[PDB]
Amino acid sequence: KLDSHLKELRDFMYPEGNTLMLTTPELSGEFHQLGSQLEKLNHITVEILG
Amino acid sequence: NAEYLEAKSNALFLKLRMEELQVLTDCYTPEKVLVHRQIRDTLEAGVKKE
Amino acid sequence: SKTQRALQKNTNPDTDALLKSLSDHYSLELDEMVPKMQRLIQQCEKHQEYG
Repeated sequence: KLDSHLKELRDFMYPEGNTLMLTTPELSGEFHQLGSQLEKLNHITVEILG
Repeated sequence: NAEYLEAKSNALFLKLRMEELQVLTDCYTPEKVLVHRQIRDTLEAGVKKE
Repeated sequence: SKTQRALQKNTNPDTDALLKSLSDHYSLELDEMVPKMQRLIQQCEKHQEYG
């Protein structure tokens, strides 16, 4: 039982086997993409104000 | 992080919309709106006759 | 008996309850947070066109 619980909890916390998964990978991608799009919008806003 | 990116997106957009409306007020003074109306009415009379 | 006492001290939360809480949290991020971020991405793209 201890071996099973350890294995199930480890497989959920380490889905790629080697890295502790703290954030949902889908959500981490969306944060990076929104960050990039907002940096472009800021550039357009600075250019027009200039 | 999600709330911060949302607030920054909205603030950038409202700044852009504010500067557009300020250019439109600087463009269309009451004296110019009167002249634009005379030009419109002369053009519409031309379009109708032709 | 030492091992069962150690299991009883560590058991708040239970492993099945923790796995369920982890699965429910993962589903909540996919159903609510991901489609909120995608809407904000599409709004940013429309605001770039409005530029």
